[PDB]
Amino acid sequence: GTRYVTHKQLDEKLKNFVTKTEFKEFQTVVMESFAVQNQNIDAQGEQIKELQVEQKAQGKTLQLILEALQGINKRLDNLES
Amino acid sequence: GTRYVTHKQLDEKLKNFVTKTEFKEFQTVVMESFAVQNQNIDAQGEQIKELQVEQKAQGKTLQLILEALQGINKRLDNLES
Amino acid sequence: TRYVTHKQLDEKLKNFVTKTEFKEFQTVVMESFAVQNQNIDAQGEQIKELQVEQKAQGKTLQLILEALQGINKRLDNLES
Repeated sequence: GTRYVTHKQLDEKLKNFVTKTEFKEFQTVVMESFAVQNQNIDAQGEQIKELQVEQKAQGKTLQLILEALQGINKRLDNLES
Repeated sequence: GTRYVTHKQLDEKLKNFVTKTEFKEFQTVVMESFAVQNQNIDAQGEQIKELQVEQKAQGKTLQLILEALQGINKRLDNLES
Repeated sequence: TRYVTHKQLDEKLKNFVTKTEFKEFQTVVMESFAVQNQNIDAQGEQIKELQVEQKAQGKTLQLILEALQGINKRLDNLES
């Protein structure tokens, strides 16, 4: 086994290398991990979009209120001294 | 013996394979990175929840204002006959 | 035999992951984390935007509440 590699020497060498079995096993764990986190990230993006629309709606309502207050103040001043 | 692998050819061939050490290091950094992301994603989830509560709270305030404005307008209608 | 043939070696290494396969996956994982960071940063910005808008509107709402107080007083004067 001095010039060429023997089966015992190869097996011994291969003890320190990664098998396809181990590699693929880990790949599935990683892919499923990204899947669950990304699903959470997407769900939160959805909640944000929902908040954004309501925030604009509220800003619209507020603007209306500010106008109404101006009208109320004009009517009050109209009856004032 | 020309059909056999020499020690040098084995070493060269193994240059293109992964050691358990390299793989374990990668696994750890990856799983550990997912942990960090979990912290980040959950933190934003909590920030979103707080935005939701505040938006709902302010929405209620807006409705109270809307109710107030109508009562005012009626008191003004009565004053203006 | 007891010596490894070129073919036997090839056959055996087929059950081990190649450096190229591994490197490809590693790059894919790291770039995927990069994308998550991209989206997390973007959503963080949207969150900050909403936080800023809410604080602002919160201020205005309180002012409005006060304004209604002064309006009710003016009305009471005109009626009560």
